[PDB]
Amino acid sequence: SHMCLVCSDEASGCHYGVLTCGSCKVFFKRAVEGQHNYLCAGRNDCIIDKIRRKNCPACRYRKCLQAGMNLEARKTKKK
Amino acid sequence: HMCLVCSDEASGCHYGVLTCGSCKVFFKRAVEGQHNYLCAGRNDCIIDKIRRKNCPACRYRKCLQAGMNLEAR
DNA sequence: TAGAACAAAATGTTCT
DNA sequence: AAGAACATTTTGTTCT
Ligand SMILES: [Br-]
Ligand SMILES: [Zn+2]
Ligand SMILES: [Zn+2]
Ligand SMILES: [Zn+2]
Ligand SMILES: [Zn+2]
Repeated sequence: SHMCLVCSDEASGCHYGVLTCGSCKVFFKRAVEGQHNYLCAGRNDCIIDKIRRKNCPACRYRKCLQAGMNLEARKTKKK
Repeated sequence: HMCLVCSDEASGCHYGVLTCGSCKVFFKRAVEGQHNYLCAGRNDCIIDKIRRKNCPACRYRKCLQAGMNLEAR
């Protein structure tokens, strides 16, 4: 267990509840805090991996949610 | 009137094709620079004004296929 | 019409 | 672990 669950690159730790690399960490934070009105140019199942994760922010963010990322994971594991 | 690659607003005829300024500039960069664009779908993404930034592989392919060529005039 | 430059958006890394 | 600040990459506009 040492892979990012969103893009399958090398995980750098748990962030927002999920083992992810640092790039998905800050992507998710930015997506959750701001606008994430993204539009898939395919069929909403683009392949999110180390080279292609730049391609589709819409599917990357759905992959984050699917993997379970959530901003209040910190205060969550406190319960 | 409208870009042949991404359906944005065509600014004129660039490298052989009626394209927009985004696509014009994207095209030169694609062929001159070196990157390896890989499609994350099915090699058939939708390239419109918003989605053109998502898949440079498909955008680039659309460019070539629409006849864009650095050598034209 | 093409380039250059400039500017902005989107992604990723370091935190001596 | 979470997040700021820094840094890069990628895209788009404008002014030659
Ligand atoms: Br920078
Ligand atoms: Zn990742
Ligand atoms: Zn997608
Ligand atoms: Zn275009
Ligand atoms: Zn594509």
